[PDB]
Amino acid sequence: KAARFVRTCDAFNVPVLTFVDVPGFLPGVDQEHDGIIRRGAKLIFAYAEATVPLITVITRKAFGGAYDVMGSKHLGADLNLAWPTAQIAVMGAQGAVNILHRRTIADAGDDAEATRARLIQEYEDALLNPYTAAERGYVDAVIMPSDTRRHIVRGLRQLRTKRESLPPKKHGNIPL
Amino acid sequence: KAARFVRTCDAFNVPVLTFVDVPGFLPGVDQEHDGIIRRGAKLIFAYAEATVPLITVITRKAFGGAYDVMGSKHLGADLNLAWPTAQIAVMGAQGAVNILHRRTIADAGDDAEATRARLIQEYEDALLNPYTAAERGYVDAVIMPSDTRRHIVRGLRQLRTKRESLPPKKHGNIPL
Amino acid sequence: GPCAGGAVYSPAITDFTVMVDQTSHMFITGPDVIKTVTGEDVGFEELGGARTHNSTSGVAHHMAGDEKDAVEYVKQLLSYLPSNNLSEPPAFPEEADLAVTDEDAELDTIVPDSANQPYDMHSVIEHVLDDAEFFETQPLFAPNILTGFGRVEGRPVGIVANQPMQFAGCLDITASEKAARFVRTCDAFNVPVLTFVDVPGFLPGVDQEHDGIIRRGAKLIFAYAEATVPLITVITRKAFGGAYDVMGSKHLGADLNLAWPTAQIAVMGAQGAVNILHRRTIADAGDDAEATRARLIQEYEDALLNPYTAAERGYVDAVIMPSDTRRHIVRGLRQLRTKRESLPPKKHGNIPL
Amino acid sequence: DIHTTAGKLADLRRRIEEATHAGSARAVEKQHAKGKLTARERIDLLLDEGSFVELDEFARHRSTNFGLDANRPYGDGVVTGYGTVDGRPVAVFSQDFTVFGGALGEVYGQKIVKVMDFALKTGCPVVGINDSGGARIQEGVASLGAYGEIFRRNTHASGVIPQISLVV
Repeated sequence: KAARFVRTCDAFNVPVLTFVDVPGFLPGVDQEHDGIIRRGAKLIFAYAEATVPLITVITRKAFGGAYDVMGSKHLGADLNLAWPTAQIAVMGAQGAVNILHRRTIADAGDDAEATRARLIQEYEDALLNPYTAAERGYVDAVIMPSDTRRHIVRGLRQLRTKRESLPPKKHGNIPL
Repeated sequence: KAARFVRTCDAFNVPVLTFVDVPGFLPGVDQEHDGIIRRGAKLIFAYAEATVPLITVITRKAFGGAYDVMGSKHLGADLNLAWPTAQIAVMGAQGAVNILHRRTIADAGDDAEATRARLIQEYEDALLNPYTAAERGYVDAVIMPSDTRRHIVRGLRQLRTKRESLPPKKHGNIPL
Repeated sequence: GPCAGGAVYSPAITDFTVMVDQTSHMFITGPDVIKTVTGEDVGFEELGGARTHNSTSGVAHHMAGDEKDAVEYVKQLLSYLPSNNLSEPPAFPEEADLAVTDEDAELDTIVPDSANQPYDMHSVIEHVLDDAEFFETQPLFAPNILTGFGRVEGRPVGIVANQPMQFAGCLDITASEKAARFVRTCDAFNVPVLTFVDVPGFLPGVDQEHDGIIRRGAKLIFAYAEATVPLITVITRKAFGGAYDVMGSKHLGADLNLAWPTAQIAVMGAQGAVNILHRRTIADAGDDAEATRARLIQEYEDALLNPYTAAERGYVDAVIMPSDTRRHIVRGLRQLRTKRESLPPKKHGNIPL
Repeated sequence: DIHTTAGKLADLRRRIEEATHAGSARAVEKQHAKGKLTARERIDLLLDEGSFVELDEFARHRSTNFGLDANRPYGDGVVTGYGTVDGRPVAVFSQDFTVFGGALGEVYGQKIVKVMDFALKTGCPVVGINDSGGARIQEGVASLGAYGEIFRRNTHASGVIPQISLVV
């Protein structure tokens, strides 16, 4: 749905504003079997191809591939803003601690879990925010939610003269 | 100094107005040894390459190569104006008579010099002006100094729609 | 023959100027005039003779002993270039034998042990070019850097290389301008450029600054950054500070950047670095002020004066055995010959003048 | 020695040996036990003999998160370069499962980006050999940035140069 829309806007020089709050992809055998791999890729392709102005605002969750998909700077977005409430990370804290601390947790079945829940709480307090992404410039700024309109307006003023184009080709080969 | 400036103006579509009163190049062993040949050529290159409007006004001296260098019509200047006080010639009268009349002057050591100074005075009265250049169209007009502003203004109005371009190339090979 | 007055500006604009020893002269102003105006007495030969313009003014590109050799030199020049910028230079394709020869091996020992003893970069160049043939241009001007033509697998290539034998390979105003124009010449005519690096930095001196090294040295970086022809760079030894950036670094757009095990890619010399990083650490304990610094210096050079940190970052695509330079250049040029790149549209750039 | 030129050449030969064997002997054994080949074995089957030129062989990661800086294997988990397939130019990257489970990291990603830029620049196909456990979690978002950069190249190169994915 979003992919076709983004391509439509881009083809007709309409700037795209995107707001992110996505925990990931809907789990389900059906999703895989029905082709989420090739059908989901359509959104990254649409964003990477677009040349119109792109402004992205992460209000909250931005985990794993989904973060990449939702008009991330890596795909070519021009301005990426994040609210203090944004959580930009590879994956949820629980999933992340189970991999990172699989050994230290396995140790002492005694007190297996509160230490588990402890690490989870520590992980989210250290990485479940937009500041690591801000350090690398993945987001251009962390803003007060109430300044979202000012940033959009001033960003659009500067971005309207944006000129970019993809390598010459008859056309691309977007996943079908 | 002038070369870089002319290229800057041209790159950014800024018309260049140039005023000429140059007797030639500063004599000096240092000038040659430091590379005046390749460093001086940078100005002719800048003028010949420029495609923005070019209006040149010779107020006085315009001798030898320097005349060619100062945005002459031969380099591509669009409008070349000259004041009655302009002196457009291959070289100064003295230098010119020494070559042209080397024999007639060598004759009769008696009265060597007043005849010399005579020829010089005659040469400058016949060629040290803008009229021979005006005959060949090298200058588009000889104007009253007070009409300089009118010519600049009206010339710029017609020239603003100027469209020209050099042969296709990745870039030129300006002397360095 | 003579080229006087404004006439000199025509050859100046052309790409290459070849003169003949003691039988050709170029000058904007004659001896006669500079004398009555400056009081300086100079003969035609000293003012603008072939030797003067080939080693002092930086205007001519070659001084032949006679006209016969001069004509031969231009024929050679023409043999390395295309008829126009629409095609690649002429080639007589011949597949090279990539097996390591006894000559290739020599390269593994060309770099002496002492960071000071110089070696002739000419040898390095010859070892990679077909029939070890290197057609040099401007041999007598800025000898600290070498420029010229050669062929790899029968295809013309341009060369730019620091020469450790003169001014320890340092860059300066003259070398920058000599190299800058040559690179731009090669690029305009689709000639690939191979650069060999051994530069400890820029020649220090008040004169260098006052004469405008800031804007004149910038010319070389602009040339490399602007180039779209294939670019392969080999760092044989020293590459410090900005000089490293200037000499066909990957940051400017070079396609393949190779470094020998003997390469030293760092921001600055070990001593100059430790003096800043350990200013306080050495300040404390005047007691034995120096073996400690000589230790900090030793440690700094053993830890950073090599190509490995640059390799970790991908600044150099590979650290190779010197004896394998020819192979990398040959196989690198094969892939790179189809390179297609362009700069943003513009009437022209605004290179420093 | 080391301070001598010969010593520096010997030092290189040592690093080359460590780089080509970035993964532990045990890791390689498991890979073979699963009926899978190594990253380098696969490239050798694909490219014409002797045509392979490796890029970023001595690359190493820059992370210090979760003690990751304790191990910085050469190549950082993916073998990249160019060569020929039936005499025609081809760019290639081969993910190494024996190194960090092949989890995609920052430098790991930059190496693939270099291979892709190279293929787009010279106009040759890109063959990607995939075998990775996923994102190198220790690197947090840096891992996602690498993915994004790759995705963009995939899209821009789409229909420009052939792109084939070998998932093994």
